[PDB]
Amino acid sequence: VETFAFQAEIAQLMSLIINTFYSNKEIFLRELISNSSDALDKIRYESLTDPSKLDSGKELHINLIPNKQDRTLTIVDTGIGMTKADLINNLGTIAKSGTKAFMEALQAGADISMIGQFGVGFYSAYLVAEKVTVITKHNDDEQYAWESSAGGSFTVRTDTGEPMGRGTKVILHLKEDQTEYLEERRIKEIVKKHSQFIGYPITLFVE
Ligand SMILES: O=C1OCC/C=C/CC/C=C/C(=N/OCC(=O)N2CCCCC2)Cc2c(Cl)c(O)cc(O)c21
Repeated sequence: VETFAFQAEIAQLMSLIINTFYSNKEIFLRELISNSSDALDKIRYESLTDPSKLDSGKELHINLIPNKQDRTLTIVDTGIGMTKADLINNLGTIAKSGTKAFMEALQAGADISMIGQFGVGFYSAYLVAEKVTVITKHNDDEQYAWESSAGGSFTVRTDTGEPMGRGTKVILHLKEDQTEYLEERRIKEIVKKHSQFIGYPITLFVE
């Protein structure tokens, strides 16, 4: 297991998301579904020029899996996934400009729900989660687990859990007072409100 420090501005964004008083937390689900949709668009796009990219799985979909016993909400997609370099470096690098644009916009009157307009909507997960684990598999690399409870650092390790073929699984370890996002009717409401036109099937698993 390797420990990395977030780029400073990203550590600052996560402190802001964690510490700002902001009741409209439900948007985190829209943002992560949107990220899954964008990851699915990428492998679909690349597959048109190279059909061998779907050898790791043709199905393009999103599953929502709540688990009251683990207090986890898991978003699973079969999109393009992330390499080790993606996890540690690339996405963080890309997110620098968006994080700065976002912080400035919040200075000028925007609110937290607008985060996804800046390409950094993943960090809205920390509105509801004390810890986030991401398992991912990209066609060009092995399976990895990334994890952070914020505080300025994250870790990455090889994952030898059940193999996933290709894609990303985001595991939201929910804060004690956010267990409403484990409820079936709450999840349906929010998907209906915010993610009505996503062009992949979203399956809400029940308990
Ligand atoms: O694999 C994913 O994107 C790969 C293709 C890129 C698509 C554009 C949408 C952005 C998505 C993401 N931005 O990450 C922000 C980030 O630095 N870190 C650290 C590494 C762990 C993931 C979060 C990662 C991602 C997220 Cl977050 C997701 O909820 C679903 C996903 O399928 C993917």
